[PDB]
Amino acid sequence: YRVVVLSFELLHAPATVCGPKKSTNLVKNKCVNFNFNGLTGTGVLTESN
Amino acid sequence: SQILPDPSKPSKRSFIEDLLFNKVTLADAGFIKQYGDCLGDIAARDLICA
Ligand SMILES: *[C@@H]1O[C@H](CO)[C@@H](O)[C@H](O)[C@H]1NC(C)=O
Repeated sequence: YRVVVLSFELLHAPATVCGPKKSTNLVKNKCVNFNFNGLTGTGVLTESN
Repeated sequence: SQILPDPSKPSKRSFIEDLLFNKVTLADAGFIKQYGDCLGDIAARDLICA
């Protein structure tokens, strides 16, 4: 039996192995349901210092 | 004069009452100070801190 096992860590910054989903542009200052490399949530994206 | 209200200020507190207000503070507080800081951050719009 040819056995191949996959191992990967989760919730980390260097996301160079990822899926085929299409990226969209930012809107800023709007209540949106964003997603960042699998990290998703509902909120408003603004600037920062 | 120390306990009577002061008409020289918009607040009607006395001098002793002003000292009492200045003594109690929320300097090292947690959620309360963070919630009160959103009311001082009214210059930035779209701040739904409720
Ligand atoms: C509410 O709107 C007024 C006028 O547009 C503004 O002066 C005030 O800072 C706003 N409050 C907040 C919490 O954004």
